[PDB]
Amino acid sequence: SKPWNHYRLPKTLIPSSYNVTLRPYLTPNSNGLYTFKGSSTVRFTCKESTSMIIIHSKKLNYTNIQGQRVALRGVGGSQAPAIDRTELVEVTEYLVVHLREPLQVNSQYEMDSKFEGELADDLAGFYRSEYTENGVKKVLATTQMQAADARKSFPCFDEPAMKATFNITLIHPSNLVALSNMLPRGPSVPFTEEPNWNVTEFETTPIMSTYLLAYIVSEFKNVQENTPSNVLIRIWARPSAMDQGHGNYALRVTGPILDFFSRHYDTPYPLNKSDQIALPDFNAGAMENWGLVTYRESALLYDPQSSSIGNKERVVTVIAHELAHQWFGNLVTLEWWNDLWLNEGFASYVEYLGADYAEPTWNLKDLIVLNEVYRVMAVDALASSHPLSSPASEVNTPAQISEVFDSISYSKGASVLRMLSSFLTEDLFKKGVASYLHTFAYQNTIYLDLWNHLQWALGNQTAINLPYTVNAIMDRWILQMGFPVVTVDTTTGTLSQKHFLLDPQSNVTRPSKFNYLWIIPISSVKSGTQQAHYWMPDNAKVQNDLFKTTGDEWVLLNLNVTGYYLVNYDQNNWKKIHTQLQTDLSVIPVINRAQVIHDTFDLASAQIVPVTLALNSTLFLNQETEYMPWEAALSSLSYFKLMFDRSEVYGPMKNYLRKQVTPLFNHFEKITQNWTDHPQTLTEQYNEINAVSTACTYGVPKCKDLVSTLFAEWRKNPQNNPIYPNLRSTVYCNAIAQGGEEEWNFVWEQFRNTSLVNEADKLRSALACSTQVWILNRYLSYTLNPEFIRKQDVISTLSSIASNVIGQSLAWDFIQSNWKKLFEDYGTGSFSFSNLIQAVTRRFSTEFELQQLEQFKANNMDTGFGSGTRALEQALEKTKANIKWVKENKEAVLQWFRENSQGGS
Amino acid sequence: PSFYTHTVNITIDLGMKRSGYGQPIASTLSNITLPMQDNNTDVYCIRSDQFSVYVHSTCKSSLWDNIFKRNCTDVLDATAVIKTGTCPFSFDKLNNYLTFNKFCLSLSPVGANCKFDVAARTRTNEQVVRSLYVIYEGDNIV
Ligand SMILES: *[C@@H]1O[C@H](CO[C@@H]2O[C@@H](C)[C@@H](O)[C@@H](O)[C@@H]2O)[C@@H](O[C@@H]2O[C@H](CO)[C@@H](O[C@@H]3O[C@H](CO)[C@@H](O)[C@H](O)[C@@H]3O)[C@H](O)[C@H]2NC(C)=O)[C@H](O)[C@H]1NC(C)=O
Ligand SMILES: *[C@@H]1O[C@H](CO)[C@@H](O[C@@H]2O[C@H](CO)[C@@H](O[C@@H]3O[C@H](CO)[C@@H](O)[C@H](O)[C@@H]3O)[C@H](O)[C@H]2NC(C)=O)[C@H](O)[C@H]1NC(C)=O
Ligand SMILES: *[C@@H]1O[C@H](CO)[C@@H](O[C@@H]2O[C@H](CO)[C@@H](O)[C@H](O)[C@H]2NC(C)=O)[C@H](O)[C@H]1NC(C)=O
Ligand SMILES: *[C@@H]1O[C@H](CO)[C@@H](O[C@@H]2O[C@H](CO)[C@@H](O)[C@H](O)[C@H]2NC(C)=O)[C@H](O)[C@H]1NC(C)=O
Ligand SMILES: *[C@@H]1O[C@H](CO)[C@@H](O[C@@H]2O[C@H](CO)[C@@H](O)[C@H](O)[C@H]2NC(C)=O)[C@H](O)[C@H]1NC(C)=O
Ligand SMILES: *[C@@H]1O[C@H](CO)[C@@H](O)[C@H](O)[C@H]1NC(C)=O
Repeated sequence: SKPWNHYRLPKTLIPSSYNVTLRPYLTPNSNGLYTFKGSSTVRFTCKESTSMIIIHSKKLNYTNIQGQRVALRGVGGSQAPAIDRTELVEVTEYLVVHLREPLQVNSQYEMDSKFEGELADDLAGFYRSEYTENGVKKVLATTQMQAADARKSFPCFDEPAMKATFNITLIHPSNLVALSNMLPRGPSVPFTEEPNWNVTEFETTPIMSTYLLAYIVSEFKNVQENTPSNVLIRIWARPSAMDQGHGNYALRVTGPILDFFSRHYDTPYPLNKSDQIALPDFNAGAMENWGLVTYRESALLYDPQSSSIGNKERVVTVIAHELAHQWFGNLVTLEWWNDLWLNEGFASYVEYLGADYAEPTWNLKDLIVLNEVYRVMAVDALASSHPLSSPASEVNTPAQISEVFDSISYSKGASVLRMLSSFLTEDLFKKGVASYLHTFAYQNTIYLDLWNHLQWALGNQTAINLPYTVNAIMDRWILQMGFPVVTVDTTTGTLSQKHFLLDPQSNVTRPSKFNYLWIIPISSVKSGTQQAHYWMPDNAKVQNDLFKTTGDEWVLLNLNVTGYYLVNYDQNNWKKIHTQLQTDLSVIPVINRAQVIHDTFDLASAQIVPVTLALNSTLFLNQETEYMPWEAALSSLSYFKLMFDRSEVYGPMKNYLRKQVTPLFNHFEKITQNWTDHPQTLTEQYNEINAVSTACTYGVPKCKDLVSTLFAEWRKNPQNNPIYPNLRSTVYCNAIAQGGEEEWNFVWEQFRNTSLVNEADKLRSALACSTQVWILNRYLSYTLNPEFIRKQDVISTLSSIASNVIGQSLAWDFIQSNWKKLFEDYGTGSFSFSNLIQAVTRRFSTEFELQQLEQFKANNMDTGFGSGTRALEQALEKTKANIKWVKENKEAVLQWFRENSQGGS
Repeated sequence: PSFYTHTVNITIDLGMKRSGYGQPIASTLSNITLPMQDNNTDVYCIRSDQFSVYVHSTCKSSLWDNIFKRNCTDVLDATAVIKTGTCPFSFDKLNNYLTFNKFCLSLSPVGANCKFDVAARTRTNEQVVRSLYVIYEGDNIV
């Protein structure tokens, strides 16, 4: 077809430089349509002369400079012929400039074309960001340049492959201040076009993709900061926020991380300016653009007074991920959007190391298994999950580019990176990355080049030897989704590997050459003694003597869960391991202890191991005080709680749990000096929250006393908050459940009053906890009215009401009755309608409950469920599965769980 | 008991953060103020042979934050008294002075023979906020 019809820009047009002059209107017009009108010169060389030139410009009408829309000026040797017409293909939304005259090969033609565009707040292209400060809406020009968005803002040859040096002249209102990837070449000119218009020249950027280039005109206040390396950092934030000083912590955090990254990369940051922008609302929440990084305000700014330790962790991690991106995938250009999963994965793993550098005390590396590996363990286990590798051919449309960004791409990528580092022993991996960065700087690149460099570093050093090539080991993991389960029999030493699907019965349509047989790195401990590393071949069954044990000795595998795989043991070994755990948990490493609880429960869901064995794993928790094993157990027990909350099994279950929880609660009370000396370490702080919440939920009279005292303290002098931020949520919810109407009212008043989004969110969750039926119904009615609850907030409120057990029935009825009004508002525009359907049916385990769902679906079928339609099918399937469990195994599980709980009481 | 010389007295800033069980508890980082002895603030070895050693307590309260600006209130209000099990003598800051040749108030455990122990006194419980290490004995000084 036509070259313009093709998504890809033709290679022949290569942009040497772009001079962009643009004037956004931040003043509403007579029409009221804010308009960006500017003239931009395209300085480019044609590798093959082409009469028709294709520019990626989206939805831009073209103003005519004098006689023609495009005026071309060529200076000296460079020669440019004025182009007769500008046309935009509807199918591809690309500007095509049609010139009758044949082009001159490899000559510079500068094409200055005036264009008119409309600034619309779609968070794409040239868009307007609005923030209310002191009751006044403020208009700021913003550019989203990711993928197709760059074209909308300005004509550009937009491709990761196409790289240009960008000189920007920005005409903007004088009060507002312009920003661009590069430092300003020239100061803003007050009266050059008009006194109102301020024109700021900007330096030519280092060659980069147009998507990387961004320009922002904002009213944000600035406090300039310069590093010893001379990179200028700092933040763009609203003036009241600057007075608050919330961004100061982020500024403090950025500098060491940049230096650390530079040492690992072995390359200094090319740009002398990196700007962090606190966008009031940013849908992405972070920007990967070189030089200019824009983040949502919540991610960028941390308030010491009202924000939790989890928030502090969020700020440090997000900054690190973006800083890593500047060196990786930007300096060494990413070849195409298809390689994004590698870039994101590399950045996330690197971000954890950077965060650890920033905060030495926190063991972020320990947290990685729970945060990334465990989170994608669930998604990978489902048979429907996509393979990690993404082909260049596959990614063509802008929607396809959006598809590459996904949780699996970042999280699984980080896990594979950790495994890769372990086989390469870190130093070789670091050397390979550094060499790759220097060799390929400013060149579009693929993962294979990086892999070759790591392999070369391994080749240089003979101290560490890999049986298989780095590329080969990596390929097995990247090409196919999922993880294997390795089963070892102690008596013979035999090892067996097979794919893990959480669902007992599932079909995996996707086919791989490896067929889920993977080379596995095995680290083993026998009876507390480390054994030499064994590299498992990609074969189903192998026999190794080291694994074989006799009598008392027991064997352990996957130390520290470096490998992406599940592990199983023979029943006698399982018993021995369990016995060892009761006598001493010290021999087992902490990550491994968490692994055994998590693994047994996962295996129990698939029915590989009996339900009782999973319960046996919970038995040693009485001794355990560490955060990671406890966290894994609590997450697993949530399914049990939902299924048995209304059943008779709940009473025995509560007693067993109370017994396991009490030593931990007591130990924590003793370490924290009765809850005031909150632990400094992040993992320890997280466990402090876990102990309080679990204790209150099941029995534990002491917990109730603490919650009551804390809430009473809050009610007196409500404006200042006595409660610790980490513990604020638990106290609020519990108090409302114990409390009457008066408690609910006090919280409601606070929810409306609070300016902070975070505080308002905490209050909103607490309101749902109330026991009385009438109170819950009044709350459900409040949501429909706009003044009481904002539209975005409404979906969240409904989800919390469903969570309360008394509230579940009421919420379900309200949802059926008021479906049409909600559907019009949120089914359209995809405002978490699917999430709302998912919140309901969480606790549904009975046949009668299923019947109600079917009726609602038929009744409201004509109205439609908007975005929620797919979720409705999913919710029904989940409910069916819980009842199905009762039909095959849960009826036994219900009896057994009762018996086990009774015995352990 | 005799003081050859009686001519600065330490003040223990007291940090009290409520337990949440309603029990007043002493907190870490309570600051015993040690005056500069010549060059060094942390260790004061009195030039005077004997010491007045008066104790002053300033109650400060924290909701949860490090800042101790909030004033001590109700149960949280506390006073600090120094009595030491570790030193052979009970040493409850008595006018009676026991032995000593060189008395120092090191903030460092290393190099110090015994530690004076200062305990916040609250109605619910007595909690030892800090151990003031003392390089501890001679006939010459009483
Ligand atoms: C941390 O908190 C524990 C537990 O305190 C518990 O919750 C509080 C709200 C109070 O209601 C406590 O009574 C409750 O147990 C404290 O341990 C507890 O200390 C109290 C005070 O000494 C003990 O009460 C005594 O009980 C004996 C019975 O033999 C009576 O003779 C006394 O008159 C007095 O009432 C209580 O037994 C004890 N509880 C436990 C679990 O042993 C603990 O003191 C506290 N730690 C700190 C740092 O203050
Ligand atoms: C005894 O003295 C110590 C100092 O040796 C006091 O600890 C310090 O308390 C101040 C006031 O809270 C802390 O300042 C804080 O800084 C953080 C940022 O780092 C800021 O977010 C807070 O708002 C506050 O400005 C200071 O960091 C802290 N220092 C230490 C060592 O942690 C202690 O509070 C004093 N105790 C008494 C009894 O007064
Ligand atoms: C030692 O590691 C270096 C780092 O990659 C390797 O040097 C590369 O050599 C290849 C050719 O084999 C070139 O394509 C790269 O440009 C080189 N990188 C640079 C700039 O150092 C070298 O091959 C390794 N030596 C061994 C024995 O494998
Ligand atoms: C598994 O992870 C643990 C926990 O991080 C590692 O223990 C650390 O070991 C390093 C040096 O090896 C020490 O500097 C840290 O103090 C240890 N951390 C803690 C909190 O114990 C352990 O080395 C890892 N084991 C394996 C098999 O690599
Ligand atoms: C979970 O642990 C229980 C006991 O804690 C196991 O029950 C024991 O089973 C062994 C052999 O299977 C018997 O010799 C013991 O007499 C049993 N003990 C009691 C008190 O019943 C149970 O088998 C474990 N679960 C699994 C599936 O291994
Ligand atoms: C404590 O009281 C003093 C003296 O009135 C006052 O200056 C200070 O603001 C109070 N601290 C707080 C925040 O309660």
